[PDB]
Amino acid sequence: ASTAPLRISFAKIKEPLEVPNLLALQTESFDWLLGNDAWKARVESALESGQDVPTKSGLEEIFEEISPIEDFSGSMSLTFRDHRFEPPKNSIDECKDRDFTYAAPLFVTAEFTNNETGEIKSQTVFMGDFPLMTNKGTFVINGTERVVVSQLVRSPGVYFDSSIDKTSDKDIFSAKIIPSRGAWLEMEIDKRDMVGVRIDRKRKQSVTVLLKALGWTTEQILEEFGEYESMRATLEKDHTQGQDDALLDIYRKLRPGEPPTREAAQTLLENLYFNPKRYDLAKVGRYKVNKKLGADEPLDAGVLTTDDVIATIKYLVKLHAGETETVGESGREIVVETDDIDHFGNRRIRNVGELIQNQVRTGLARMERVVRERMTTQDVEAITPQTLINIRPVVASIKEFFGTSQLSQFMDQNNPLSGLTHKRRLNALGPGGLSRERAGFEVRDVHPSHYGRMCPIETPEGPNIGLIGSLASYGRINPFGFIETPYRKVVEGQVTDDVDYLTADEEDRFVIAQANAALGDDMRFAEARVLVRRRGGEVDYVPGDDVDYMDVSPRQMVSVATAMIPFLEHDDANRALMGANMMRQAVPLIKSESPLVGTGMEYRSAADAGDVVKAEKAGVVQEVSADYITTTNDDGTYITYRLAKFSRSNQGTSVNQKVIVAEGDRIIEGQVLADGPATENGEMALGKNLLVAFMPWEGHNYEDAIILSQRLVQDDVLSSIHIEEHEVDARDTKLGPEEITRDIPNVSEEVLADLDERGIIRIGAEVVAGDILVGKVTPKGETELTPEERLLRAIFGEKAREVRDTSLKVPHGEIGKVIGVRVFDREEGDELPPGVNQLVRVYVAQKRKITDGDKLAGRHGNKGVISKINPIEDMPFLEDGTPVDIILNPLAVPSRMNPGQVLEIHLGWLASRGWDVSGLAEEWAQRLQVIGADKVEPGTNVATPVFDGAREDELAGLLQHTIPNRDGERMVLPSGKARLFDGRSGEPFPEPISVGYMYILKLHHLVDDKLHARSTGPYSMITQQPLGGKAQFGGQRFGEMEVWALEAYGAAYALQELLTIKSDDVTGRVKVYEAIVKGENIPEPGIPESFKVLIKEMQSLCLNVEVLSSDGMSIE
Amino acid sequence: RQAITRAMADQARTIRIPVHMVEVINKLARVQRQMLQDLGREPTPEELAKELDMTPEKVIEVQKYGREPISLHTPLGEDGDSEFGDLIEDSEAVVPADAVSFTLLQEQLHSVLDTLSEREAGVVSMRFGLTDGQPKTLDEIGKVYGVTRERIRQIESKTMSKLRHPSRSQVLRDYL
Amino acid sequence: ATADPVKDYLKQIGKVPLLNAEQEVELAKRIEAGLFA
Amino acid sequence: EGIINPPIDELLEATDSKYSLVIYAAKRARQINAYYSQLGEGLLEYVGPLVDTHVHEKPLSIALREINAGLLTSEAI
Amino acid sequence: FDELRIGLATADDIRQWSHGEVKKPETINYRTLKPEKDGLFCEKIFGPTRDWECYCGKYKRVRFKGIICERCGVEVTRAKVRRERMGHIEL
Amino acid sequence: ALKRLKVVSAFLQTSNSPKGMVLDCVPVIPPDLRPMVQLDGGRFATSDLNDLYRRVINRNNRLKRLLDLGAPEIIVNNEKRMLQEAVDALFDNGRRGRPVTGPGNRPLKSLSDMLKGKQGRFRQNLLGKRVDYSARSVIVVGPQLKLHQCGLPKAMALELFKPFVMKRLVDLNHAQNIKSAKRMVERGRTVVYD
Ligand SMILES: [Zn+2]
Repeated sequence: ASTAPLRISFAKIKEPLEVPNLLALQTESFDWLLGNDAWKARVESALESGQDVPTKSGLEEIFEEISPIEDFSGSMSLTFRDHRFEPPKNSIDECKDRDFTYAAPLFVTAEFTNNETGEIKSQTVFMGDFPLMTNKGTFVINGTERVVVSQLVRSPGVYFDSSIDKTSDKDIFSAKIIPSRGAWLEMEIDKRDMVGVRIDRKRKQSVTVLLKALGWTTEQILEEFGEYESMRATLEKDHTQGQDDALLDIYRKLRPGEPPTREAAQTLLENLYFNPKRYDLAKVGRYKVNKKLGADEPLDAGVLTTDDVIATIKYLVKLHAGETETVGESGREIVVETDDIDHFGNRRIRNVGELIQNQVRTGLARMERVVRERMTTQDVEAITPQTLINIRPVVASIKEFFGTSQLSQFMDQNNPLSGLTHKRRLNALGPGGLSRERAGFEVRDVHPSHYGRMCPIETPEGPNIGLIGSLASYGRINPFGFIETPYRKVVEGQVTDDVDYLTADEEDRFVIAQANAALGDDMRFAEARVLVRRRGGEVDYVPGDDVDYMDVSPRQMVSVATAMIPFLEHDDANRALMGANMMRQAVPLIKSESPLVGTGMEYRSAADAGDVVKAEKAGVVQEVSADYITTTNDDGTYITYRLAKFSRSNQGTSVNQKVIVAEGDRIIEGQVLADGPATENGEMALGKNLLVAFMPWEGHNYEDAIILSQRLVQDDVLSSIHIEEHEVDARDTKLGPEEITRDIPNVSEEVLADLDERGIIRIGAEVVAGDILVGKVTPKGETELTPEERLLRAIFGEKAREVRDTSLKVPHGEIGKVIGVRVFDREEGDELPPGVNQLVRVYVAQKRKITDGDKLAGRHGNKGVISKINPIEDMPFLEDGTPVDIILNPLAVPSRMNPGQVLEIHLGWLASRGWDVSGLAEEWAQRLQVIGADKVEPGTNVATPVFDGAREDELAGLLQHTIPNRDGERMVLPSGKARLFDGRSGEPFPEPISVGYMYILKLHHLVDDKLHARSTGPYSMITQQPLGGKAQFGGQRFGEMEVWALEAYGAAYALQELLTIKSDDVTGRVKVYEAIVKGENIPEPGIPESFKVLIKEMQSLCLNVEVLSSDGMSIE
Repeated sequence: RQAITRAMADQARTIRIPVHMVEVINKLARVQRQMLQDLGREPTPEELAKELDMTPEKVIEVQKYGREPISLHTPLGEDGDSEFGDLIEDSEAVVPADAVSFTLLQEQLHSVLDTLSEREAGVVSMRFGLTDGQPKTLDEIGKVYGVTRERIRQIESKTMSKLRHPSRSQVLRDYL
Repeated sequence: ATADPVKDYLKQIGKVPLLNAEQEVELAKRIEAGLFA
Repeated sequence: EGIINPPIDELLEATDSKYSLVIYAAKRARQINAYYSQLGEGLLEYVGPLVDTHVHEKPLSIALREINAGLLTSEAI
Repeated sequence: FDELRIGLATADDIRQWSHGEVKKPETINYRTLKPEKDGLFCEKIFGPTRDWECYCGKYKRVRFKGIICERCGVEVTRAKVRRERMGHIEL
Repeated sequence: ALKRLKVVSAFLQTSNSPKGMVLDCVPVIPPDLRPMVQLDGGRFATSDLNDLYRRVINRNNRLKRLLDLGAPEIIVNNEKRMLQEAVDALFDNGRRGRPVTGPGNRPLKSLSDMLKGKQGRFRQNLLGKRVDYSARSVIVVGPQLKLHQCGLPKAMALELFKPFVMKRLVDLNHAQNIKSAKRMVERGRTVVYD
């Protein structure tokens, strides 16, 4: 009811299914991994509801997979029966503040049992801390919020490939079994008119030797395979016969250099595949191989069998022979056809639970090897579960995962939308998967399967284009790791209010309709002709009652970020892609305002994001305050929520949280109490909405730059807080300890004016470049006073003391008011890393206003740098005196092919000035009246779903019927344009101009962070050239193409200076600085240092690289 | 085992640790692992100190001595943005600002000394080694110049006074 | 001569006769005989 | 009062090339800068600016001004 | 700079380049943080770590440069010589 | 025979003898080029050449000890092979079989590897060098400028022209001496901008 603020909806079709919990992907996966009360609760709920679900947890499963250790005598066994957790010792805010990984204890009961002793000894053992996940899907590790992103991988199973070889002039067919963990096997057919096997691609071999090595004899082999001539030819050309002969031959081929041994070869073959540990095919692997090969109920979990290998062989030859339908081996009839790897039925997401489970599995395998070694080197009756197990591997693996991994990525807290879009990404890059180098054309390209499973619009535009994509809005994860999507049920031409979840393979069989298809007054189709899609991504139509499934909501195919854009359908795919990528960089402002025109879904995106603070009880607020808010449920429990205030996010932006609820207002469960960064009344607000007019203006908005009023600078409309945090540590060196003191040496008196007693900058003291934040002094150093220093000290009677200044100073080019300081002391109860006696962190916070050079951008991928901020008067103002808040070049929109922004501007103007439509008897008027969006007051927001937006007819009609804002006249003509009076000249512009309200965002590509200059600064060490980066005064790199261009000019002396004087020559740099300061002419360049580095290096490869002159030896 | 352990101690770590230090570090490491196993928590330094029977200072010393270097030529964090050996600055590089400031100081000081009388400037120069890196004691000056140790002391004192006048102090004050 | 030199080392060990008690005591006997020689 | 203040065409037709113009004006600019930084030796070889000079100036502007006036001449060894 | 002649470096040439022989894998003492003797980073063969400063605490000032102290053998000079001087290993 | 003639004649004409194929003495890079530089925090930075040189020195020492005492042919031959592998890894790590992974996370760098590739010396620190006296920033459009004019923000211009601003400040007596000029420009007073 009161969940969200009122937002007029222009939607035309009702949505049966509601959007799920948008963060389900992480929270449910980790719930399953922990196997805590929540996972089992969902398991029993599904079981009583009849829905399938894995009823075994994640941790307990990996423990159970470890069988009790058996020595060579097999006397002994350890049982890891039951695992349990305890509440974590540190609070979440606590862990964030003192930099502790948010973890909890993990115990398990180890039972020792020996047949020789015939006794059972049970004891509980603690495996280590376990990095736990907070309720908002983040791992607070070392004080930094990480997030583990899913990973796309090729599912284990069998994959058949068809190709054409130009040399052979004939098709070539291959098969590959990709295991979950074990070594890989391939089966190529008719490579050169015979079939052969690749056992890890070790050597050339035939199929007949493999079959003979198995117990299957030649007679039954040809009996089963006498119907295909190719395999008969392979059999007859194979001279070797007998199981022993084939086995010894293959053993010799695989491991040459030793005589063949029957038992050794059989054990090797059993070990490589049939052993359950080395070839542990995941449950998904067997689940899919049984369906593909058609085998009716094979072993639920286990290794490939000889029957499976023969079935794959028969499948391959059936495929090659051209037959398209054949009886499955020990199974029903099945289609035999090549399978494309890129199909989303073959692609599996390794959700966070599975990744952490795999790392725990590796750690436990190391633990198993360690305990086996200990058992082999330990005496009986002195063996206890407490003593034998080493917990170092598990902790050292789960710790080396969350740090130093591609999938455990630093959270980007630019705004709640960026949070969600980081949570839902499916990074195809990672260990054991498609790397950046391995990328091809096929993987990046969209597939017809990516519909409701992976947003095709949004993705990084960098070199990793398409490899990383966001999960669709309605996506859900199959327990095997595939992605499902919801579809409604259709029967006898009547779409029903029932939903089924379809994976990427089940979707193929049925024919799926389109949600946009209209429906009659009755539940039946209004039109016999209806658009449909079917196998292979075909889009052909099928009139009448023939479909069974239709999309439940038209926004199935679009992720959250792309779903936010209004009027998406009118934009090109490229500009919508750029607009989705950009919307994840808008920084929060001082005061946030929800879009006047936007999707109807921003409420859900804001709410399910963890930034917002919502109530867990339905009561009455008793005390509302900026820092905290107290609520009292009717039961009696009192709960106070603490609102974070100006706490630095990961991106150095404020997370100030406002308060919306009054004192005595009633509350409901899940209702919103306090906004987050870039939010308003629980509605997402990534920026402000400005009055935009489209016109070129004196060329200051040339090439897509932007002109905006000084009104925005004046009223702080676009202003953002930025909090930087830099820290210094009082460490002890071999000379002595470091002191944090106000008594810094060789300084003036006034520099240390605002410092505190112990040498810390006070709170609330504005700083600038060079200001002293905390005063630190080196213990001492061997000082050999130079003769000039000696004389000067004697003259002035000053004592140059061994203690040397090393205080922290604000880096160059900075400004801000300090807001907080934190001190941690070794001698105090607080703990610190070794050596560091004290550590001090200071927050410096400024209010960056919108200025020139700042990067601004809208929702539809139209971005530009500010080029000028005219005064309020220079703005071409409207008929009622309102200046336009921003000018944008029209030339962008035709070529950029994103006329959605023009639509948005017109509808924003419409939203700003209300409209009244009653009894007009017009078609659009009837649609508005039935929808309920007829009588709209000025100012209220309006909603246009991403693919059920307002038709242009609606916009035209409402433009005709806008509310008169003043005097009874409408400033915008029916065309949607208005008369603009040039502010500077004063005369009206020759023709009307398009104006309205457009939602702009302030990107994080701020100029202040990009700016960087360098006279002279730090130099590298191994090669004396200047070093790179902004934080270290880094000179820009004069790449190869720069020297090419300079050569093209014929400019040689500039090149000489830019290569020798301006870097890479130690002698010349001091000389040129001295000559410039003294005014003397620049001296002659010498030789560069990198050349001497190279000649020394090629001297150390035993190449006597000698520099010689024409007349004997040269002078250098 | 003797040879393997000895040579593992003497040739495994980049910074050669003496054998007694190797056994001390490995002993404290294994016992610390043990106490982590029993207590299930990170032991406090004092408990470790009393376990090893040595003082906490030795505990910290060996704990810091038992580290390993990190390779410069490692991925710095991005795809290919150089390595860890291309982000840390050196100390031996002569900051050209410092060099030019020092040369200007030398020039100004030499000019100010030239302002003084020849013998006075000379004696102060030898007293502070402005011609040579080794300054000469008062008596040490009274051999090439032919003045008594107390006489050269006296004129050195008068030079110190003269240069301390506000006249020849405005320029040199600003160089510290 | 192959990659992973430890494998070639293991092959270089090859097959050599493991020594039972009397074999090695006799070997040590002739060792001390040669020592006195 | 600008980089383009002495137009280039006269300089090219004076020196018959463009690279020769750059190096020759650079040599002259070096000479005038060395003169301005004499600070008292008064070497007879050095020659000051032939054209009028501002209180603060770049040597190269004066060198190119001299080339434009044409009073200066070059000669290859 | 007229020609960068390059060719096979014989053993005699590598001996000629070397200012000494490296006999140990020692790099730096774990406590004093100074180069060890005759190993890698040795000053007796490569050069002094600090400008004109020898190893043993004997001649330690810019004045008396260009001499070898008989205690540790370090030749006092600028530390930059460590960027030029190179040793060799006899196999 | 053509290729054989090419190489053999190339060796015949050149004065150097072929025996340079088999090196006897291994040069070691100057230490400053393979720095074991101190790091704050008690940690260390080491270049992989240190590891490879340690390996070759260790194996040579062990070979010398094995030769000193009467040792079997098998052990000494395997030791010489170990030395050969170490030298090969030093000059080119990864040119035969698996590379010398060292820590195990990544192959160790070798001499030839520093002289090769995109990150090698030739293409990264001899053709394209970093340069002092430079700057970078976003660009906006300025129409009022003339064709040969570009706008530099105050901070970048002041930082680029530090030596020149110092010289001009001392010459006009705005600053007493050079160090005071440095202090004044760092302060950023109005006269500095003038
Ligand atoms: Zn010495």
